[PDB]
Amino acid sequence: SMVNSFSGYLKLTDNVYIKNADIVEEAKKVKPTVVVNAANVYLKHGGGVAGALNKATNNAMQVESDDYIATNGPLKVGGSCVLSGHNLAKHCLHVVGPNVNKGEDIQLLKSAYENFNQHEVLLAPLLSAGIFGADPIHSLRVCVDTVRTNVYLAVFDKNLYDKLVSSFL
Ligand SMILES: O=C(O)[C@@H]1CCC[C@@H]1c1cccc2[nH]ncc12
Repeated sequence: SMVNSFSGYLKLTDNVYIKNADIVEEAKKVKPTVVVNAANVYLKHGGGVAGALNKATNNAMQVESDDYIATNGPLKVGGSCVLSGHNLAKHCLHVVGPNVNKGEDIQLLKSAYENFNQHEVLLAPLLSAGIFGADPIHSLRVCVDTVRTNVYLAVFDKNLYDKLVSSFL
């Protein structure tokens, strides 16, 4: 009964909010209906956000994900799937942003964010940021220009959070 209890976010637009927070700790506190994972097409949750979310589930997310890939095959870059949220959320929306460190087309970042519009409210990281190699300022731009549903962005590093907020407007 205290689900989606987001607290302390700064409003960027009518529907995009941001906080300097650890997304795993935020998921455990606010009990969101949906937490977004920064996934790859094989749902191999090794590093960055995906490795942290999987570790918090004691590898249950990876076991479920490997079964999903055995049944369905890999996702597309820009695509997503809904799986269990385990101890983090009702659901995990695994979204595949382009990985610039693999030379993937940054133009697929808009298609990746469009997955968010299928959910009324989400706790999310910035897609294609961090270990995926895209400029986080650009990822925030594409997020605010694409997502229309209510998205709560968790940015771990205070210094990156300050750069994103300070430069947004
Ligand atoms: O080699 C990698 O980068 C990892 C290791 C496990 C397989 C995975 C992978 C293979 C091919 C394409 C990929 N795109 N995002 C991940 C990915």
